[PDB]
Amino acid sequence: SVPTKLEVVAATPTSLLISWDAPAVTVDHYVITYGETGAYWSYQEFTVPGSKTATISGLKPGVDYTITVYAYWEHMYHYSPISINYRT
Amino acid sequence: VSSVPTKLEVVAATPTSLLISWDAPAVTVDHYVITYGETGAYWSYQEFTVPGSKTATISGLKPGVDYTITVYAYWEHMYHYSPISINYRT
Amino acid sequence: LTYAPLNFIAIGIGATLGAWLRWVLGLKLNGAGWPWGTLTANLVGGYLIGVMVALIASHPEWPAWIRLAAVTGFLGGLTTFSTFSAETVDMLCRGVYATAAAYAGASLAGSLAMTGLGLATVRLLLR
Amino acid sequence: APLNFIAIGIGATLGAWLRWVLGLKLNGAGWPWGTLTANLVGGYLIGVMVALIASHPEWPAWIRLAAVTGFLGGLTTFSTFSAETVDMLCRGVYATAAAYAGASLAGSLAMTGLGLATVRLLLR
Ligand SMILES: [Hg+2]
Ligand SMILES: [Hg+2]
Repeated sequence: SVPTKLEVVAATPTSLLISWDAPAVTVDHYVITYGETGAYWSYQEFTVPGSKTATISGLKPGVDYTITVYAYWEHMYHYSPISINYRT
Repeated sequence: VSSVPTKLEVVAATPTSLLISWDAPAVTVDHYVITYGETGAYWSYQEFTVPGSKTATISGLKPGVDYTITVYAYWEHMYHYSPISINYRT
Repeated sequence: LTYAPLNFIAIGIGATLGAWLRWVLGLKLNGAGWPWGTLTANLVGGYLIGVMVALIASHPEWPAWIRLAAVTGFLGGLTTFSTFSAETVDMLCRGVYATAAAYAGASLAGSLAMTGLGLATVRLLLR
Repeated sequence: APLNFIAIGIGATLGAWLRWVLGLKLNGAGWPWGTLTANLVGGYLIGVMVALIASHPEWPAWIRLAAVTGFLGGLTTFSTFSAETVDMLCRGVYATAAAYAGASLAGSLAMTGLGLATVRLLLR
């Protein structure tokens, strides 16, 4: 249970805006990981530092996506993630 | 960049088998690796290891086939003196 | 603190211990034909790092020197890609592509597996 | 011998430090450059080192032990690499994982070849 809460604030059917509030603890960076819920080969990923909002683009419209936010405090160590299922 | 197991001899009894022997006084050799396969066709190559002794025996060769035997003389793991090879048909 | 003098020491100690163990293993177990001492070290290392990672996420509170000495030091010196690479190439150069592939697969799949079982071992023993 | 335990420990410690430093300066969880850098640089130099130590088998033990078994053994890691790849797999990014694994494997092998080659080239 880290970047707690976590939600989606944006439209276009090709894009999406995640934001979270992750005070104490300390996070080195977050890795955002997203793909079509079903096919695991579709999953992609990008990295955001100790800020608190991300933006995903180039999504297929009307498709069931699964976003995960992994909160890494030191390269290979990360606190438990949060996921969201969202249709574009 | 110089010669090793100096003196390499091959008896070839059978079209399936082969007897190598060498004489490799100073320098020291930790072990030899004998490497043999159908010349070129590199996935066919097999291999076995003999210590600081001085004679080996290869079996289960395909008859009438062009083989290449190599003796690599390793002194202490990953380092080896230049090898000796022999090409011959079974 | 990330650049402190305790840390250079924590690493150096573990790195030296691991390196020694690897080398000893490499004497006792390893020939040019098939390097067990290396694979042993790389796999044992692969396993323990799975363990270590599961313990350090579950206790992120612990002090720096532990992760640095256990993982960055000990498991970094216990394991090697250099040696592995040189040994694989050695094989390739010898012409024994089968063997090389085998050793590379072993070393790669093996380490990955081990790390999984090391993670699993900890997740299992903290239900 | 006791000289040897020292020869290794020194190199191992130097390599381990360099790797770690590299890992601070270059390394995220998304794609671990600091690791790959160390693993590849290591892969290269070991190719060099091996070509030099066959061509001069006369040199004393402590050199190979400190350069190769120590420095390059601590500079490089399979542990870290494995943990980072599994990390990716666990994240679901199998492409990336494969990529990092191929990079790390093919890369190191290549490097070692070029390291051998660079020595065979510069002794003719
Ligand atoms: Hg060779
Ligand atoms: Hg993860």
